[PDB]
Amino acid sequence: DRTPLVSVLLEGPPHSGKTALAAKIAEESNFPFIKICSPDKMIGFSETAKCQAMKKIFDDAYKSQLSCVVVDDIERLLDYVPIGPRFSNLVLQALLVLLKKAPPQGRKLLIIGTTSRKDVLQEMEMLNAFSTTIHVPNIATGEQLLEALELLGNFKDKERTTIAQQVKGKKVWIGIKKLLMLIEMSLQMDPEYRVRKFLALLREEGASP
Amino acid sequence: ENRQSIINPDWNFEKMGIGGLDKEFSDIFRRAFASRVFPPEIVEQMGCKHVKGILLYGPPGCGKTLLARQIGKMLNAREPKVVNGPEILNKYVGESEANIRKLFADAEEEQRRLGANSGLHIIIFDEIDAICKQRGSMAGSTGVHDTVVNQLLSKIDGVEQLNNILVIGMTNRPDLIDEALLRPGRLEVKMEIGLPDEKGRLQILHIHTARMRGHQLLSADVDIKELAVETKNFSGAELEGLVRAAQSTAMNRHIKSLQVTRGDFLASLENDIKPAFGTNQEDYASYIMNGIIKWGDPVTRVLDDGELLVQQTKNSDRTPLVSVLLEGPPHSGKTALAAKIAEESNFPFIKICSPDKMIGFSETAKCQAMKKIFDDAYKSQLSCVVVDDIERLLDYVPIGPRFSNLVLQALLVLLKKAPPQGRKLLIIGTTSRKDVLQEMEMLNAFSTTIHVPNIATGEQLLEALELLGNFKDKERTTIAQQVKGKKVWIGIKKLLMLIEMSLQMDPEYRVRKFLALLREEGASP
Ligand SMILES: Nc1ncnc2c1ncn2[C@@H]1O[C@H](COP(=O)(O)OP(=O)(O)OP(=O)(O)O)[C@@H](O)[C@H]1O
Ligand SMILES: Nc1ncnc2c1ncn2[C@@H]1O[C@H](COP(=O)(O)OP(=O)(O)O)[C@@H](O)[C@H]1O
Repeated sequence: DRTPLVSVLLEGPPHSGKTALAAKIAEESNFPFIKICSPDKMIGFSETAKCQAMKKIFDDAYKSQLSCVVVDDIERLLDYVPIGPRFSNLVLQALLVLLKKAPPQGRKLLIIGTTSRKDVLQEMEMLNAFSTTIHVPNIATGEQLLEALELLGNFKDKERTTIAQQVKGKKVWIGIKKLLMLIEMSLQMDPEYRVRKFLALLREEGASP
Repeated sequence: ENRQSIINPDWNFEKMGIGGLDKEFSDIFRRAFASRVFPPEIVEQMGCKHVKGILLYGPPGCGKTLLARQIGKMLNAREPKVVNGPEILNKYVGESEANIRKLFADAEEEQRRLGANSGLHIIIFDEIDAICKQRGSMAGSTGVHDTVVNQLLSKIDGVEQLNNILVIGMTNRPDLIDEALLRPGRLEVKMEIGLPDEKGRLQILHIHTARMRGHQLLSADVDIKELAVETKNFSGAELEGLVRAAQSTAMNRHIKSLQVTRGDFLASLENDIKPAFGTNQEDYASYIMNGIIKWGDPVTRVLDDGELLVQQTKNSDRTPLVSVLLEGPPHSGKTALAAKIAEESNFPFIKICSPDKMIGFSETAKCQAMKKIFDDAYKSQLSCVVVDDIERLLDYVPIGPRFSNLVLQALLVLLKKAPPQGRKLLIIGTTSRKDVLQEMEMLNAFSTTIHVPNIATGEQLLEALELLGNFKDKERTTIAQQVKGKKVWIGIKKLLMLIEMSLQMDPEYRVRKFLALLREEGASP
């Protein structure tokens, strides 16, 4: 009763699987009003149109005893580009004002945000408007890689042994989505060179933090 | 008197003249008009109103109006009132509403004169999404067409009830229409009319060749299975046009047994009909000119990689969207290799997007054009879209730097949007400045990169000269001895220019000029 409005930020390295987890968290809450505000439905719009669209969704969220609105890929909403820098200010101000406006008496809300560049957000005075943050990590240890491979269930046993032998004595820095992509890319060779090319691709992609 | 005779005395479905839709009609019949044929006693006892309109959306040319007229002619209704969207608007105050208010007059009159025993009236709209758009709310920012929508909403479902009307809307942009115009009270049933598959084309050809078959004017070699398999993404209009062109070409041939034959259909298909959701040879003929000769291994490597990527995007389901980037030094012939990789794919739908057709456009128009190409690409089951120059779209220029930001965001959002369920796509890019693209953090959107190298040895140059075939053996020996040192670094679009600039010199002051030009060009990595 002393906190009708909450917020949270999910951030981490790219290709790490952030939007899926936000969608799952929203799905498994049993609230009666769940909505997603993504930036691929606003291709070609101007600043004012984006403001009006976000405002309309939030306005609709104020007529229900419970709600959950997801706002993903903030940096695309702002139109950030490292050169300059250059972005949109009006959308930023609207977003910074909508994050601490309470609903009418007796109603509740919950906002989840997603991003991949936390420092730039910190510069613009935006980590002060959120209530907490969570961290989504990349795959770190080779045993996790083997577990993910087995759960996906793609490579056979002896191939698993070779991969484990050559990938269990070092470090690994790979995202899950990129892992799916690499597996599918490697599966197109003849049945003899599959493991060799998978190892080559993993070695090439393997980059220091 | 029981009004169970709304159904016309005799009706078959397939005889109507429509072929290719069999679940759309089934669902429409079940959900909409199952209460216009049941005996009036039960309908009256249960006390239920009737559906008051429907919406139809899909591509342009797939037979929407035909279905509306057939629906109307089913229910013994009166003559439909066909209207057009942009033909209602007017410049004076109080004219558009007057036009919109003159369609519901006869229904109201006949409701007055005979209450509850009147006949169905039908109204057919067209491009409905040109008059009705979402209404604004901010004070002082209300739109300019906020009275037409009000005057239509207040009439479809108002304070005085009309129970003898049915409204059908047709549009191609289902996402621009208002939200208060689609609640279960008005225009509640929505249907999609999509491109036909093999069975659809087979039935559409049977229907349109029934007349010729009956009149004994078809030869005994023309078979419809192969003509159905040949046409890939044809709509209905382009099938009827094909049949008509075939008959006309046969008649013209007769002028010099007037029975059409395989050859007539094949010629008409090849040279008369061009689909709008299919491949076109004009682009390949215009971009790949002077052919693709081989002068080394790199060409083979590039083509092999392209083939592998095509196979992956075809035969996988975990990743229904792929991308790739071809980058190399300027003048190295990148667009031709891209258009070649696309032409060997054997995909139903191929299209090229280049800035040659957007001279003088403001950035918003460029966004619209790119978006329209992708929107069309999302309607097929396989596709391949090429983006020609990823630096002339942004308007990059080293001073500043200066460029456009709207187009860049549109492009960065369109490289990660997957197509509707169960469809596939492939994107090929091309650029000469990898580093600048890397600075804007767009070089990690593309899945993979490929390199297009340059001439780097004497024997490669000699083999290119041999393939082009312009000099004699003694001249070849002279050039080989003069440029034996392997310090050659030239493009493959510039070598043709150097050759052609020298050939028009003089009988034997040619090779001297060619060598001088080759030396002056320089060689750096
Ligand atoms: N093996 C080859 N590879 C590429 N192009 C070739 C080859 N053989 C012949 N050509 C011809 O070379 C020309 C290459 O011109 P193209 O416009 O592709 O160059 P580009 O580098 O893309 O252009 P720009 O220099 O403006 O960036 C075409 O006319 C093509 O037919
Ligand atoms: N399912 C179909 N079966 C047979 N012919 C069709 C079909 N769909 C369209 N056509 C042809 O298309 C023409 C009408 O197209 P039209 O209804 O004007 O398309 P749209 O409604 O998209 O404007 C007719 O001449 C008809 O022969």
